[PDB]
Amino acid sequence: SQRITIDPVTRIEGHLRIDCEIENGVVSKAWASGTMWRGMEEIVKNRDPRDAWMIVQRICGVCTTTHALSSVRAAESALNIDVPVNAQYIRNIILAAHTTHDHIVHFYQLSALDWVDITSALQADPTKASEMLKGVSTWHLNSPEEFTKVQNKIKDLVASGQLGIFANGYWGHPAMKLPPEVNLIAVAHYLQALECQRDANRVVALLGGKTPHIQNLAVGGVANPINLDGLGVLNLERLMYIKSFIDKLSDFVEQVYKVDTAVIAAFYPEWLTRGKGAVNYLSVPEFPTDSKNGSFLFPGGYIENADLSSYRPITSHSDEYLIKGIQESAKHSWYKDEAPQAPWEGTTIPAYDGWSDDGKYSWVKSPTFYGKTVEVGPLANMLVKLAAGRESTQNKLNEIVAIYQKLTGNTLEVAQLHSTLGRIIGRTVHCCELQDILQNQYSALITNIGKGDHTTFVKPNIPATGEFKGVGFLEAPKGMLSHWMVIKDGIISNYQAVVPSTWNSGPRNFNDDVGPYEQSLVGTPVADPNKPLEVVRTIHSFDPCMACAVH
Amino acid sequence: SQRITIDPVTRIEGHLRIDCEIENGVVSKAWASGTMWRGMEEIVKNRDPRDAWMIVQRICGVCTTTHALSSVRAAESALNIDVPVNAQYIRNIILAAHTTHDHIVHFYQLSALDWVDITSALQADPTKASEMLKGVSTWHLNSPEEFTKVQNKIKDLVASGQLGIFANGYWGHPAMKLPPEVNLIAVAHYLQALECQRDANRVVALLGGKTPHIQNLAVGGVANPINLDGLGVLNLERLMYIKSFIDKLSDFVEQVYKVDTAVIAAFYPEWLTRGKGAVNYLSVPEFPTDSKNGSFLFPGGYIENADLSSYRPITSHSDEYLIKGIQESAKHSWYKDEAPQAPWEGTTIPAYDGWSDDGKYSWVKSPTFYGKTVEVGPLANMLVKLAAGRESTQNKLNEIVAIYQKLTGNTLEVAQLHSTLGRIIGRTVHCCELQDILQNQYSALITNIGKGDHTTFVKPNIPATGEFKGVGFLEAPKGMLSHWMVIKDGIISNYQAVVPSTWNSGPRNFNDDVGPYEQSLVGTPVADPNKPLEVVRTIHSFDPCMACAVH
Amino acid sequence: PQRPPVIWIGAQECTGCTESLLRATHPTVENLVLETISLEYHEVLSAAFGHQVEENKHNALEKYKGQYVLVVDGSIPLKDNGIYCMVAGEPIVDHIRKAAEGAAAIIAIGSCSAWGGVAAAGVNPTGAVSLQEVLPGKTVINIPGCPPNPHNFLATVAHIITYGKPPKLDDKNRPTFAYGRLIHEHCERRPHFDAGRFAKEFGDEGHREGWCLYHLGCKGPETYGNCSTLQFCDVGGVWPVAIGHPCYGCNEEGIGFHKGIHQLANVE
Amino acid sequence: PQRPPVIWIGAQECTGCTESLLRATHPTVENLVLETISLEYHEVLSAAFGHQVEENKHNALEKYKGQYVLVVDGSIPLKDNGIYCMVAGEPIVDHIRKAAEGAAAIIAIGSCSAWGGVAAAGVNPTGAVSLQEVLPGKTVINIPGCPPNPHNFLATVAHIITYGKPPKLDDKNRPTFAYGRLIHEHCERRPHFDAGRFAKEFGDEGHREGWCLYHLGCKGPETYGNCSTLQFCDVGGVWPVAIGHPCYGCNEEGIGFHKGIHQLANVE
Ligand code: SF4
Ligand code: SF4
Ligand code: SF4
Ligand code: SF4
Ligand code: FCO
Ligand code: FCO
Ligand code: F3S
Ligand code: F3S
Ligand SMILES: [Cl-]
Ligand SMILES: [Mg+2]
Ligand SMILES: [Mg+2]
Ligand code: NI
Ligand code: NI
Repeated sequence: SQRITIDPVTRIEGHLRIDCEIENGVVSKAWASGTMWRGMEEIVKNRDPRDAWMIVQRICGVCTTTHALSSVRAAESALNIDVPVNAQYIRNIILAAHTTHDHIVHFYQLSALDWVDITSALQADPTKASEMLKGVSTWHLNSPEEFTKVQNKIKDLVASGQLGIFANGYWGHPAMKLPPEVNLIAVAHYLQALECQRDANRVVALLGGKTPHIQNLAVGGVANPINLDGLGVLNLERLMYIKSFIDKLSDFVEQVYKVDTAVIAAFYPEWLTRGKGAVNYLSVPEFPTDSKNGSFLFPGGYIENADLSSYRPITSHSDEYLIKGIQESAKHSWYKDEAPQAPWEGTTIPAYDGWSDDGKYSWVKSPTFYGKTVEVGPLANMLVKLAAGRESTQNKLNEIVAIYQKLTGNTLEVAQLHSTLGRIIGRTVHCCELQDILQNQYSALITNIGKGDHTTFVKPNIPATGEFKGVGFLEAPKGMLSHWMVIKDGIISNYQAVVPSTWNSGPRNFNDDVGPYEQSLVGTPVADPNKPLEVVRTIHSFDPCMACAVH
Repeated sequence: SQRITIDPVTRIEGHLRIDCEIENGVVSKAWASGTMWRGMEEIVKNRDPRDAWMIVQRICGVCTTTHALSSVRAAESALNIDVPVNAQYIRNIILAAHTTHDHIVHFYQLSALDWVDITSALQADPTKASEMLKGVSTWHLNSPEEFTKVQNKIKDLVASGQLGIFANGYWGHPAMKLPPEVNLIAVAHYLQALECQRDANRVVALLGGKTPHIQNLAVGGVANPINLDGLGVLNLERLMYIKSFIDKLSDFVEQVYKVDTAVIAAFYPEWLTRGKGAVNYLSVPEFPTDSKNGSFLFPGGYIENADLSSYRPITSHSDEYLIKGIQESAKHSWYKDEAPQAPWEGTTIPAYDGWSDDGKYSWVKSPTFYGKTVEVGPLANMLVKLAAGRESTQNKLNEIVAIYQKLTGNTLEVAQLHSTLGRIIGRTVHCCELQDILQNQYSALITNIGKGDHTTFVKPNIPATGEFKGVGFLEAPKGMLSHWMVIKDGIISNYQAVVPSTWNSGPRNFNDDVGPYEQSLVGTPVADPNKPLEVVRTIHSFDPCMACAVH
Repeated sequence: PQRPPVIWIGAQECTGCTESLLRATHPTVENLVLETISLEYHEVLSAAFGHQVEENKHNALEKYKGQYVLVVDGSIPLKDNGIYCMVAGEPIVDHIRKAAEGAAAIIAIGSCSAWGGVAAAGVNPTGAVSLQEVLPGKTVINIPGCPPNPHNFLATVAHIITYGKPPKLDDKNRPTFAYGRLIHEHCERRPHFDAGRFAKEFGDEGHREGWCLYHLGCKGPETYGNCSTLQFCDVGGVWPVAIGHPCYGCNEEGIGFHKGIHQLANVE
Repeated sequence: PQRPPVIWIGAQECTGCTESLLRATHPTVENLVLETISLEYHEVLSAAFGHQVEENKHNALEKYKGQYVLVVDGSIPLKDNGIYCMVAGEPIVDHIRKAAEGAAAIIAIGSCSAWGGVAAAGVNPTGAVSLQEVLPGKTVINIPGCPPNPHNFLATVAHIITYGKPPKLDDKNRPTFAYGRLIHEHCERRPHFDAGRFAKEFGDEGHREGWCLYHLGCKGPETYGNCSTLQFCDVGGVWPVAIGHPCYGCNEEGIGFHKGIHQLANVE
C-alpha cells in the first residue's frame, strides 16, 4: 500500500494536485486539490453590474466566452431584461463555435496522449494504417501519404534529440493498448484537429471581435451593429464570411473526431466499467431562440440515482427548483465560512492552513444540489438529452455505437456510459450536435434580418435603491455554469460563480461526501505507482479547468 | 478544302479568333486575330513618366504585376536609376509568386478541359484511381475518399441539369484519350489547384497591397516601408506572414502539377510531334539581385534554328544586341504604318478595314528579331536555360522525364520539346524552379535587413528639357516583355509595349512570314471540323493573352 | 435544387475583374460556380468554345429569360460603329444589348464598365463608355474599382439571391455597404493627417512610421470605397495605404487614371 | 538542427495567453513547437505530468542554462508567503525566480504578468504583482493585452532567434512594432471622432453606420497597442471597435479592469 501525489496534473487548464492511496494495486481513496486562487468574485464586487462581464470573462481563457455570457445573463436576470432575439442568435453562434474548438482541443491536444504512444507510431506501416480505415471513415486525409508525412515529422523530432513537451511520456506503459498503426492515425488526426479548431475560432472572432476573450456583449444584448447596407458593421459580406467558416467544421467533427471516439472505446473497453463519478447529473437547457430568454434548442434536467425514466426536466433559466437547490460548502476548502451557502448569500473569505487529509485541502468549494453530490458536463448533458427522448442525441450516440459494434462485435448499453469512456462519448456527441446548432442559428439570423429586425440591444436602467438578485445559467463545455449577482444601491454587493469544474473537482463536502473526481478514482488499477497514467486517464475525462473551478 | 472559324476561343485571356483551312482533315493554313483594341499606348502618352506603371499595369489582369514592373524598369532605364536591392527582392518575390498562380491556373482552369473528359470521370472507380498514383506521387490528397467526394460533386452538378461553364464540352471526342480514373484524378487536382493559387496570391497581396493590380511600385523602387520595429509598416511580423504563404506552395507544385504534366505527356505522346511554332526562341534574364539592376537568378538568351549549342547568352537588360534587334510590323495588322519599326520610333495608328485573308486581319502587331519570327514564353525560357547548362533546369526536366519513362518505358529528347507538350512542360519546369526563387529572395531580404539596410526607394529627378529613351525588360509568365518609353520635355512622348503574346499571336509579318500560333497549327489533325478541339489544344499551349497581345 | 443563372460578358476588359474572383473566400470561385450560381456563360472558364459556346449563350438567354444576372467587365467602345471589340463577327455592344433585354439584374463590375475607367482615359482612342451609357433604359448596378474587392460583387449578388432585390445604392447606383463613405472618412491614418504627420518620400522616417500619405498624392479624400475597412485578400491589413502607397482613386471617375499619382487631392 | 529552447510557466493565469497560440497562423502552434522552438516545459500540452514533468523542467534548466527563453503568463501572488499559487508543493514565485536565473531572455506575455492585470485589480485579494516586480535585477520584455495578438509574442521571439537580440522596446519594455502608438493615433474611426459623429448606444443609427465609440467609453485615446492595424485572428477587419464595441484598455495599466466600460477616456 502507498500514498502518491500527481502535482502538477498536466494537459488540463490550471493548477491541479491529485493524491491517491493505493492498496493491492488499486486506488482506494483520492483527494483533488485546486492549488491557485485569484479572488475574481471579490475583484468584481462594488462595480457597475454592466462592467462585470468584461472582468469575470477572465475567470478562464480556455472556456472563454462562457463567463462573459453567464455574467450578462445574471445582470439581465436581476434587472428583468428580455434579450433581443438577434442578440440571442449571435450569443448562440459564439457559444456553439467556441464549444466546438473546446471539445476538439480536449480530445486531441489534452487527452489523446493518455491513450496514444507516439514512439509506437514510428513502427507503423502507413499503408496498413490507411487500410484499417476503409469503410470506417470517409475523411479525405487518411491516405498512406498523409500518414508517411506525419510519421516523418515524428522521426525528425526524435532524431533532433529535443522531444520537449513529448519527452518522458508514458511510452511502452502496459496500459497503452493501441497497435502502432492506430498510434500513427491518432498523431495525424491530432495535427488535423489544430486546423479544424482554428476555423471554429474564426467564427467566434468575426462576431466576438477577437478570441480569446470576446468583446461584443452587453447587459441588454450585443454590440454588433446589424446593417446589411452598412460600411464597417455587420453586413451581408461579413455574415457570408462567418458562414464560410461554419461550413468548414462538420467534416472533421463527423469523419475524424466522432470515429476516433468509437475507436478508442473499441481498444479500451475496460474503461466503460470504471471512472463513475456520481449517480446524480445536472444540465441546463441552452441556446434560447425566443424574445423572452427561452425556447432553448437543447434541453436540460436533473437525473437522480442514474434513473433516466424519472428525471426532472428543466426548460427555463428561471426554474425555482433549480435555483433553490444549489449550495456550496467550504468545510474541506481554504475558506472561513463552512456551512452550505446559497450563492446569493455566498462568502469567499480565504483561510489557507496547508494540506490536511481530513481537514482543508483545496481552493475549490463543494457544491451540492438539495444536499447531494452531482456530476455536470457532457456525460450529464448527454444522459439528460437521452432521458428527454431527444432523437438527434439518440441517433448520434447510435452512430458511435455502430462503429464500436462493427470493430468489436459488442454493443454499448446506457449503463456503460456511466464511465470514463462514457464521459468522452458525451463530449463527442455534444460537439457533433453543435454543428446543427450553428447551421440553425446562422439561418435564423439571416431570416430574421430579412424580416426587417436589425435590433441587437435594449439599454438597461439600474435603480439606485433596492436590492435585486439575478442568476445567469449557461451550459458550458464542461457543464452547467451559474453566475449569481446581488445588486444593492446600483452596485454589485455580492457576486458568486458556481462553475462546472467546481461541481466535479470540489473536495469532500459538509457531510464528508466525495465529489465526482475523488469518487471516479476509487477502484482505478495502477500498474506503476511512480507513473499513474490510469489516474490521469479518468481525471482528464472530466476536462478539468481549475481557473474555472476556483476563480 | 474546308474553312472554319473559332470565335471566341475560350479558356484564354481576352478576344481571339482562329481561322483554319482544312485539307482532308489536316490544317493546311491558319490565321490568328486579336479582335479587341484599347490603345493603352496612346492613353499613357503625355503624362509624367512616374504615372505610367499604374496605367499600363491595366494592359492585363491575368498577368497583373508584369506591365507595372516592366513600366517602372523602362522609366528607370530612361533616367539611369539603379534600384535599391531591397526593392529588387520585393519586386522578385511578387513576380515569382504571381507567376506561380498564373502557371497553375493556366494548366488546370484554362488547359485541362482540352485533355480531360468530365463525363468519363463519372465512370471512374475512385479506389482504382488512387491505386494508380502509388509510387507516382507523395501528395496527401489522392485518397479514394477525396476522389469519391469530387466524383459526387460532378454527379450532383450533372443531376441538377445546370452544367453552366461545363456544358456542351468535348465529352467523348475521339481525341480524348484518358481513362475514366485519370479524368477523375484531374478534376480533383483542378479543384485543389484553386487552393494553391489562392496561397500564391496571398504572398503577392502582402507585398503589393492587393492583387489583382499591385500598388507598391515606384520609379526608383518600392513603396513598402521596411522597419522591423515599426507599427503599421513592413515589420518582422508581416514578413513572417509572407513566409507562411510561400511555404504552402511547394507541395502542390512538386507532387501534383509536376506529376500531372508528366502523365498528360504519357497519355498524349503524339503531341510531342506537333505544334512547333518557330525555330528561334528568346528569353530575358530575370530576378536581379545586385544594386545595379543585374546579377539575375535566371538566365536569358537567343536560340537560332533550334541550335542550343550556338545560342547567344543575354545577361543584361541593357544588352544593345537585344535592344537593336526588336522591331514590329503592321503589314497584316489594323494599323496605318506597315514597315518594321523599332519601338522607340513606334506608332499605333488604327486603320481597321475588316477581315482579309491576304491583307489586314488582326489588332496584334508582328514582332521580329533581326527580321526573324521568334517564339517566347516557357518553352523559350526552358530551352535557353538548357543551352546555358543550368543544372536546376536540367534536373527538374529530368524529374518529369523519369515519371514519363516509368509510365511509357520511353525517354524524351530535346527535339520532342519543340511541340505543344514541350511548351506545357517548359511552363511546369518554370513553376517548379520559381519555388526556390521565392525561398532564395525571402532569405536574401531577411539577411539584408539584418545588416541594417532598410532602403527601398531612390527619388528620381526628370530633366524638364531633352529627349531620352528607356526600355524595361521582364520575363513574364507568357515570355519576354518589353516596355519602351521616350521622355521629351519631362513627359512621355512615345510609349510602346512589345508583349510576349504579341510575338506568338501576331499575324503574317512584313515579309508574309508566319508567326508561332499560325505556324504551330499547320499539320494539326481535326477529326470533327465542327468541334476542332485539336486546334484549341495547340493554341492553349501558348497561354494566349490578347489584352496583352494588343493593348 | 436550381441555382440562379449568370451571364458574364467581357467587353474592353483586362480580365482583372474575373481574376478578383480567384482571390475570393466567401464564396471561393469553386463554391460560387458549383453552389451559389449557375455560371451559364463565361469565356475565361467555359469548356465549350466558338460555335458551341455561342449556342450555350443563345440557349441560356432563352431558357432563363427574365431570370439571369448579366455581368459586364470592361468598357464598351462606340467609335467607328463598335469595331474595336468584335466577338463572333459582331460588335460587343450588340451582344450586350441583346443579353440586357432579358436580364433580371445588370451589374457593371469594375471602373471600366462602371464609368469607362482606364480604357476611356486620355484621348479615349476607341470612344469607350460605361455599361449604363449603352443601356439607357436599364438600372445598372455599378461595382467600381480596378478591380473591386470581389466580395463587393459577391455580396451584391448574394443580396439579390437571398433577399430578392439589390442592396441599397447611392446616387451612382453603387452599393452603400461598399461605396457609401470616402476612404479618408474611415482611414486609420487620419490621426496622422490631423497632426500634420506626413510621409514626404517613400522610405523616409515618417513613411517608415506609417504616417499619412496625403503629401504623396493619396486620393482617399476624394474616393468612395471600402479599401480601408474590408481591404483586400482576407489576410488582414492589406490595402494600398497600409502597404505604404497612396490611394490612386481607381474607384472614382475623374480621379483614377486622370490625376497623377503625386497630384494632391481636394479635401472636403 | 537544434531549436531554441523555451520554458513556459503559468502563475495566476486564465490560460487565455497560451490559447492565443491556437489562433496563430505565422507560425501556427504546430509549426511553433515542431520547427521554430523546442518547448521544453508547458503544462497545458506536456505528455509528462507530476514527477516526470518536474524532472523534464529541472533537466532543461540545467542543459539549456543561459540559452532558454522564459515565458510567464498570469500574475505572481506575494501575499501570505506565496501560497495563493502552489505547484509541486512550492510557491510559483520560487519556480519563476529559479527559472529566471539561467534565462537568456524573459517575456511577460499578457497584462497579468506585464503589470498585474485583472488578477491584481480592485482590492487585490492575493497581492498579485507583475513578473518585473518579482525579478528586479532582470530586463523583462512586456507583451500586454488580455490576451495579446499571439504574433506580438511570436514576432518578439522570432526577432530574438533570427537577429540575436530583442526587438526595440519602449520605456515599459514593450516591443515598439506592437505597442509604439496609441490605438486612437491609428484608428480608422478617427474621422468620425473629428466630425463629432458618435454612437450613443449600441444599435443606434450612428453605431449602425460604424461611427466613433468614444461616447460608449472607448479607451483607445489612452491605450498603446496595434489592435486597429494588426487586429486579431488574421481574417481581416476583426478587433473590438470594428465589431462595434469600445476598447476597454485591456493592454494598459490603470485603464483595463480599473475604469468602467462606459467611463470616458482622457484625450491627449
Ligand atoms: S476595372 Fe480594372 S481590373 Fe476591371 S477590366 Fe477595367 S482595367 Fe481591368
Ligand atoms: S490622405 Fe489618405 S492616408 Fe491620409 S488619412 Fe486620408 S485616406 Fe488616409
Ligand atoms: S493577460 Fe488576460 S488572457 Fe492572459 S492570463 Fe491574464 S487574464 Fe488571462
Ligand atoms: S475614441 Fe476609439 S473608436 Fe473613436 S477614434 Fe478613438 S480609438 Fe477610434
Ligand atoms: N467549460 C468551462 Fe469553464 C469550467 N469548468 C466554465 O464555466
Ligand atoms: N505573361 C503575360 Fe501578359 C502576355 N502575353 C504580359 O506581359
Ligand atoms: S487606388 Fe483603388 S483599390 Fe482602393 S485604395 Fe484607392 S480606391
Ligand atoms: S480592450 Fe484590449 S484587445 Fe485591444 S482594443 Fe482595447 S487594447
Ligand atoms: Cl439590416
Ligand atoms: Mg465561486
Ligand atoms: Mg505594342
Ligand atoms: Ni474554464
Ligand atoms: Ni496578360
